[PDB]
Amino acid sequence: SAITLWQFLLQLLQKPQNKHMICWTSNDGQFKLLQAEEVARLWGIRKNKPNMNYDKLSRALRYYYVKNIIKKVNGQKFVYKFVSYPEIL
Amino acid sequence: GKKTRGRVKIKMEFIDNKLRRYTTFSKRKTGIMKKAYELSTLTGTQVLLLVASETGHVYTFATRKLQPMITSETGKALIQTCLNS
Amino acid sequence: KKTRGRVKIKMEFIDNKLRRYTTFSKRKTGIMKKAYELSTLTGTQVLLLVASETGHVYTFATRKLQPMITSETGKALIQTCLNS
DNA sequence: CACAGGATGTCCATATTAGGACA
DNA sequence: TGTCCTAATATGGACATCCTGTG
Repeated sequence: SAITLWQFLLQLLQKPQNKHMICWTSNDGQFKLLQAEEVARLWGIRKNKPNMNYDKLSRALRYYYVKNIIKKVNGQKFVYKFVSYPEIL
Repeated sequence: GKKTRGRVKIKMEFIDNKLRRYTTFSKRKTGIMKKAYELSTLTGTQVLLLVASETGHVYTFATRKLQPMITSETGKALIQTCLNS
Repeated sequence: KKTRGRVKIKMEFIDNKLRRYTTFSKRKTGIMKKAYELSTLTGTQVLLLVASETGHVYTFATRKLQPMITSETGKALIQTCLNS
């Protein structure tokens, strides 16, 4: 059950059933958290972290910034992107 | 396999990664201060610990009699003098 | 089975003159080991000063903080603290 | 809000310590 | 101090939790 956010997030971006919650906003990696708080809800269920929310999840995302995995997209709300896509796969 | 790699052994040299280093600095400083207290109280002895953050914060633990060394004017200037040359 | 293992002792001043000492010497080598690991790994200034009941003072001080225990202004303030 | 970045805590799993007893 | 045996911890890695600050 060893999983990391970026893995989990991607796992959501490969399931169509999750398109109006989280969806690709481009073909070269960028994606958007349409229903941000929900993803958080689920991600806190995947890690068994009940009180999880976007204000905590995003913080993990921001840590990914310097770790060169996921960068924000200035301007576009809830939009992020993998930097080594589609390499990450 | 297991959920995490668990605690992993590291080379005892300088940490080039600004984040792994920063994280490690907290984790340790969190424990060393603990030891100081323990030793201090466990064997009832004076102990002065003084850790200076890579940024600027100066964490410190000091038993009563030593307190006057991070609380006194001279100490403060002395500690302060010891960090800009 | 063989040895009882590391006993979880209470964080209160040991009363057995002997044990105490035995602990003191071990934790000391250990904590100093730490001040070195912390110092080294993160490359941050660190000062450690421990003084036994005898009054023997032990110290660890990274390059920069050395003055804190070498200079007369410092070596003074110290002797001064271990008093009443 | 939505986003940045900092200090400190948490959980898993394993790398390091250090109480006893004895040299 | 120097080991041995053995349980008690400290703590890497990966976030989780709070928080201060900002347009």
